Amino acid sequence: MPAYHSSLMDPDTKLIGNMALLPIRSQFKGPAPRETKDTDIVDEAIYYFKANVFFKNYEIKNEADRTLIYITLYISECLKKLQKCNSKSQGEKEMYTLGITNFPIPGEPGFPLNAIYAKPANKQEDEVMRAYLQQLRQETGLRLCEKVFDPQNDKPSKWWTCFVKRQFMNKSLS
Amino acid sequence: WXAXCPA
Amino acid sequence: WXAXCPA
Amino acid sequence: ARNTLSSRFRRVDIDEFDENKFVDEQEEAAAAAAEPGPDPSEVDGLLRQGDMLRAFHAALRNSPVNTKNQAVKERAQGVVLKVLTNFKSSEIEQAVQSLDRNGVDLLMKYIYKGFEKPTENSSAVLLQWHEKALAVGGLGSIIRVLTARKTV
Amino acid sequence: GRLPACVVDCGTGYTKLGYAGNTEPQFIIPSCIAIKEKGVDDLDFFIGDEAIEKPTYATKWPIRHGIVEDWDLMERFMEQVIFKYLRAEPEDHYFLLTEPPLNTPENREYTAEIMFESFNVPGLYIAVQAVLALAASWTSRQVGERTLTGTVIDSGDGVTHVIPVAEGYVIGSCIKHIPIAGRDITYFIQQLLRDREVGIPPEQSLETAKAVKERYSYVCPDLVKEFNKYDTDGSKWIKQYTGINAISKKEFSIDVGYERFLGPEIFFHPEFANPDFTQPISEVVDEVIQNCPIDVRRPLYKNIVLSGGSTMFRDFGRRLQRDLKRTVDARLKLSEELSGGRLKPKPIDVQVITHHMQRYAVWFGGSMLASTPEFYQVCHTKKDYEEIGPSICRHNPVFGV
Amino acid sequence: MDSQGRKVVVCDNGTGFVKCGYAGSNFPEHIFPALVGRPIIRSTTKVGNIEIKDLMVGDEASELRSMLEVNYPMENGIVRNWDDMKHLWDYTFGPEKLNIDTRNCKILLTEPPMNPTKNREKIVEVMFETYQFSGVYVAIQAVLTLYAQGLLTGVVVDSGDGVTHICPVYEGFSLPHLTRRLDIAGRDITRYLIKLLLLRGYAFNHSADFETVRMIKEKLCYVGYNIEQEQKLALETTVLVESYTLPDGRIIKVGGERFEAPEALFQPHLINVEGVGVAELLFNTIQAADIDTRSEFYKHIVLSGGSTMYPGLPSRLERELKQLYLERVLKGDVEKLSKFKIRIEDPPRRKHMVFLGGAVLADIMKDKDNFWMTRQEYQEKGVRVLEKLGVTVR
Amino acid sequence: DIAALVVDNGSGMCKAGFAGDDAPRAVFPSIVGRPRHQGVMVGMGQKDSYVGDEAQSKRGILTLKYPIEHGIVTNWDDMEKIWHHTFYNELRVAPEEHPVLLTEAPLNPKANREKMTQIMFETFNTPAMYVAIQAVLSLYASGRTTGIVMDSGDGVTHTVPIYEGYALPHAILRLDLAGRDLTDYLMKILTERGYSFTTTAEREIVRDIKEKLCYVALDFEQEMATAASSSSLEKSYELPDGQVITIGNERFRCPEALFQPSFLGMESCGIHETTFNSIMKCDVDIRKDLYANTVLSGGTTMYPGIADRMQKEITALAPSTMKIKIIAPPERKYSVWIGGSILASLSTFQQMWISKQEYDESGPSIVHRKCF
Ligand SMILES: Nc1ncnc2c1ncn2[C@@H]1O[C@H](COP(=O)(O)OP(=O)(O)O)[C@@H](O)[C@H]1O
Ligand SMILES: Nc1ncnc2c1ncn2[C@@H]1O[C@H](COP(=O)(O)OP(=O)(O)O)[C@@H](O)[C@H]1O
Ligand SMILES: Nc1ncnc2c1ncn2[C@@H]1O[C@H](COP(=O)(O)OP(=O)(O)O)[C@@H](O)[C@H]1O
Ligand SMILES: [Mg+2]
Ligand SMILES: [Mg+2]
Ligand SMILES: [Mg+2]
Repeated sequence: MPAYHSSLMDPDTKLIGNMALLPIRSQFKGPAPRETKDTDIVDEAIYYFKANVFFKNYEIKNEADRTLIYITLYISECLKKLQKCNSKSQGEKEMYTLGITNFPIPGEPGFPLNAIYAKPANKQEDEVMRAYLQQLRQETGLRLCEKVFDPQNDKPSKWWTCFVKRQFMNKSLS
Repeated sequence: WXAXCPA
Repeated sequence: WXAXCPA
Repeated sequence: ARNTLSSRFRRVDIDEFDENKFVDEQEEAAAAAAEPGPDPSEVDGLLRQGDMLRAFHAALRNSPVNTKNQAVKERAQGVVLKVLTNFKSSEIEQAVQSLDRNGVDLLMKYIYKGFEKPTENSSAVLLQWHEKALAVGGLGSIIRVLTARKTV
Repeated sequence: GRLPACVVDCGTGYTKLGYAGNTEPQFIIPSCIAIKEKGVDDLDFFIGDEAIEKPTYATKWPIRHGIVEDWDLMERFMEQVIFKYLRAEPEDHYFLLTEPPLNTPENREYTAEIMFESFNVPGLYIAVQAVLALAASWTSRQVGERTLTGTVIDSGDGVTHVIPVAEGYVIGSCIKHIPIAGRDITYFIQQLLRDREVGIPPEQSLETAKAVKERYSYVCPDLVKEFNKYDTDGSKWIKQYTGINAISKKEFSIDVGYERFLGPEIFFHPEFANPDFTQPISEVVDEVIQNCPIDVRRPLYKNIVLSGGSTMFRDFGRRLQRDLKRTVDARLKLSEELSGGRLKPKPIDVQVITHHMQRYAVWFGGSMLASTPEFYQVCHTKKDYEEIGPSICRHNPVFGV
Repeated sequence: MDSQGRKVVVCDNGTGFVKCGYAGSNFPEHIFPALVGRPIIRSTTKVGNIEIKDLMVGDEASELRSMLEVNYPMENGIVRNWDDMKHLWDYTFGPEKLNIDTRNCKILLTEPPMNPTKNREKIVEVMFETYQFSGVYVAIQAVLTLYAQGLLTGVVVDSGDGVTHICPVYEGFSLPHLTRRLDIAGRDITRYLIKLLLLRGYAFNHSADFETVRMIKEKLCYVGYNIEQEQKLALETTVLVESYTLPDGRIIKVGGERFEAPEALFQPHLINVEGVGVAELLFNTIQAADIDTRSEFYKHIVLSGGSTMYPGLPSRLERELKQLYLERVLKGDVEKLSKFKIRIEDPPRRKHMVFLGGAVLADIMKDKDNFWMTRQEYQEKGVRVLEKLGVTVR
Repeated sequence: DIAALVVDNGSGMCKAGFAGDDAPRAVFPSIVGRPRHQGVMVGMGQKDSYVGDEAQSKRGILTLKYPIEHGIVTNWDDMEKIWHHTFYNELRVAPEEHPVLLTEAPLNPKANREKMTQIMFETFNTPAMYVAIQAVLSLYASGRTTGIVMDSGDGVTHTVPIYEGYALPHAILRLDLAGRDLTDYLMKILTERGYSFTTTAEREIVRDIKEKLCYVALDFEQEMATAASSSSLEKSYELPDGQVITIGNERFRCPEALFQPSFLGMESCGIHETTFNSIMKCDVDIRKDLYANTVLSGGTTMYPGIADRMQKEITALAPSTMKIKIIAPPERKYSVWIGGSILASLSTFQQMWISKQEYDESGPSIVHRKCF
């Protein structure tokens, strides 16, 4: 059967490059509009993370799938740093520092999906992309730390750090 | 048949 | 096809 | 799966009754009268006195290649194969070196025919003959045994 | 007196022996062979349960995907099956063997080349595994109400097969053959635990994965909803498995989590293990039946027989019977729409039954068969071997000519 | 090009390969497969050099099928997915192939026989609305196979990827009561070659791997003159065993799968098809004809399509027919077989004869007005424009 | 019981029963199915061949062979299984005890009659036998000695006029055009909608469609434009897999071939002209008696509208003075058997038999003298 795709795409949803500039519920600042609903492109990708890393074939139906694939690849970067953390406060400090890092973007080397992603043509669209992703890289990390850490010991769970070796298909943002 | 038509 | 065979 | 219709038409072979089959040619002049081949009394009278090297050439002078008959060929083979088997192993190089090219090729034809049906010690001799005729005639002698459409 | 026939179902994991006429086999042993690590030294070997425990011997598994790979061992595996366990003089007893559908002819030829020449048996019949499993179900069924028409799913350790049967005749050209089975489920649990639960010795990872699989595992209705149930309410769904080390004899314990439903999921998401396969088994069955004749599509949906040890998972048919009825009730809906909506066609009665005998289903259909007189007609014979040669056993119903 | 300068185009629109070109052409301009491919992510493959669009078509899809989920819009002559079929027509009329303007051109098309009507109506509905072609014609694949051969009388055998149909003609008089269709072609063979390779352990389950087996078929597989002689070669020798290297570097070996797969055109029960082969069907189609016409059909058996390009097919076909003539007509008289005159036109350009015939009928009728079907006629009448051809539609 | 047996042996069906009875005891199709796969499940009554309704139950895994085609028997080995299935299994009687009355269409090859009579004696050991024309028996059941019969079955269609028990063989006409030729034509036009039926089993499905939804149009060209405008004739049919189809125009285009065989490519004339042209070959005196006593027979004459279209067309050809009256009883699918039970129940008929001893002295050629 197929993997889990994004249901949130709507024709009224803006496009950046060939991705889906979708609303995000965050206190962080960026080009992403603020959402009112109780579900977002982030809460989905965290719902569907543990299941989508076992599949080996993903068919890109729309552009919101290109936004989900990015997060699902970045969550595997959070867990590499979080498994080394001994307290949630130490994780939130590590999740900040990682989002500030300038990962590759569509068009340049490092990005594993340069072919099936559309780079920004103009410089203004480039500046919007680098600030949309950084808004995802920050709210993703902030929301994992609520889940990874067992409140009984305030230390990472083996049920999340078992997916450290499970890349999305085999790709990584590095 | 033998000639004309099959049978 | 619609009935019989696929096409 | 399996079929349930008469499939017997695929058994008969029509290619047997064909008009494009190859046809090799034969010597018309030999069908009426065959070449007499090496007469036994000629070679034998030369074997009684021990003149092997001349009974040798007498057997390779006549050879019923153009003959369609097989008995005269078989009689011819038994004659020459009787001769080669009685040679002295030291005398063979003396005899092979005398032959012209076209006799070495005819010799090697008879040699590869002696290997078909051997006696007790018919083949240890013919392998020695094969060594000498190859030293003179080379691989091209054998190729004129393979390509030869007319058997000895 | 007159002697019964020997019956042997040499499978990937387990091997089923015995004599005809009986209801359950006389032996069920793993398909293993223990060898040392010239002369009479090739006879220093053990098979079955006498092979696992042997410390100074190397355990070998000569069968993969139902086919044999090393006939040097299987010829030794069969001369203890006969002379040690069964104690049969093969020159007297006939034999019934089993093959999967996709067994090559050259393996059938080397089989008969072994039994007829080496062991000098007077007869031999190489039957299809899952087909015998359907005859067994008919005895559970009422007498006279026997359904000759039925679909069969036989999944063991090596490979999984879907085989339709209509009015007694096998529709061989519509068989499917899924390479996913209990060995792929086991190596997938053996993988998840190496990532999470270190502390399992490498010598006891396999023993630990079967134990989890046979005991704790099950089948889920939806995958991602189970991950939440294991996260949100972990005390209820996470079990614990205490093992025993074999060196120090000290216990080791682990937490059994996502591998309870992830192993069996590869029946429905086989790209978890094998990237060369994506289609679920719920869809393979629909293509098997829709490729069959239009008249026997309904009776085949109505008798889907699960056989094999890797269909013992809890709630396996409940999901397969549900993934089909979704697929079947839609197709009828679409046709009702294209026609004009004037006729509401009759629904299809899908039914997936899971019969009581599974560990020896195929053997049982071979014992019922061998106890007949009809068996002694279709059996290839020593005489027929000397004349025609080992190509007498070259053909199977899966192909023609 | 017509008198008015409007280019006259011929598109076959086949089930496995498109054959597009202009009238009077002795070759086709472009020959590319009729598939559409959307991007996909697979863990085994890693490529980030070549740009992969959202909709790749034709040769740029089959070449990059490793990164794609290809899907054939057409199956057995019938069109399934129109939204994927229009994306193919666009590629066929665009800057990558035949960079033409549709509004100022004439088009000639083909449909196989005994197909549904909605598949013909919906094509014409598309050419006048979407592309707005100036003049349209929908020809018969059989009649075109004769124009290229230069004939007026001959039983046609046109086997492609999905359809295998037989259409007799006699001096230009159609005999549709004798038209027959076998449900076997190059796609039903390509499946059977996978089911055979599965015994060796090679699995080709994906949609891209379907093309990879087509190339294995086009290269190696053939037809056996006498199938008994071929089975001796596979049992006694190992010379039939060839090797094919796949795109992923893995090498395979193919033996008796070379003559067993395409034997399903003559022994069709091997793929669960009830009936008779292309030879016993061609002999029974003729034996249905009027007795005076039969003598000229045997003399003018015409092959076409790319499923007739198996090495040994016409020789095998000549053989099986003479076995049947001997068995049913002559009742076993070998002596009379020498007088049986049969000629199977097997020209090696039989791969494209449905197109070449379309180049020939177009160049002959490019400059006539009672032949084509105009945009104006479709605006007024609608789908009833097809009555010019005799196809009863309303 | 000394009751005589009667067997129709049509191209499609085998109608059997006893003499003196009003309707046949056993009716089953004349087919012999052989499997197309290899049966590996042993001890499961897997026979080498199936016959009759036992085949239609298992048509999915079989190749259905009609041993008769256009009236002629093509496979005599299979036809023994038909008769053997009739006596021993269906009727449950031995044939050596009773006699049997067979039937046959006119203008068939003599080798077909020679073989049947040879089989009833040398194989089944019947005491006697007889071979009647199918159309003539239809008039016995009709209670007449004057009238022209048009028996249209599965393979054959023939006309036979009689006048006061005096048959005119010079006016008999035959036409190899019947239901099996219509069934095949229906499968060719159903492709237009998108429904493909190729298999023999699928041919039996289409038979069930033909005998449930196809009617005859009183005016073909008028109803042709009806369907083009509306959707009233669009009836539906449920296939055994649950699929659904719909047929409109194809309901009356199938039987119109009887009135326009040019659809099938056949140069012949329609049944409406055949039965008329037969009457024109009779004497000028007796034509009026046959225009009135115009009888139909055979299962092919069970279409609705068939009687009204024949009456319409015949009136258009024949003079306006002659009154055209068609006779179409509601049991015309079994009329030929009903007359057989009548004809064998007569005292006058007990001498027309061909006894065992008569065949022993004259051989099978006696059938040409005894049986007209
Ligand atoms: N309760 C169970 N649940 C799931 N699997 C089981 C259960 N019991 C046994 N099995 C599995 O059945 C498999 C063997 O199946 P079987 O068909 O009997 O042998 P083979 O696969 O060799 O033919 C084993 O791999 C075993 O793990
Ligand atoms: N050398 C070859 N040998 C056998 N088959 C071939 C060869 N080359 C091409 N083909 C087959 O020809 C088919 C295409 O035939 P064609 O009629 O041109 O297209 P379509 O089937 O779409 O009408 C392909 O499916 C392919 O399998
Ligand atoms: N209700 C019906 N409507 C139309 N055709 C019918 C009907 N019933 C039977 N038939 C046709 O009649 C044929 C059989 O006619 P019948 O005379 O009873 O047997 P036979 O034709 O074998 O002598 C069948 O081929 C069938 O198609
Ligand atoms: Mg098993
Ligand atoms: Mg084509
Ligand atoms: Mg009748």
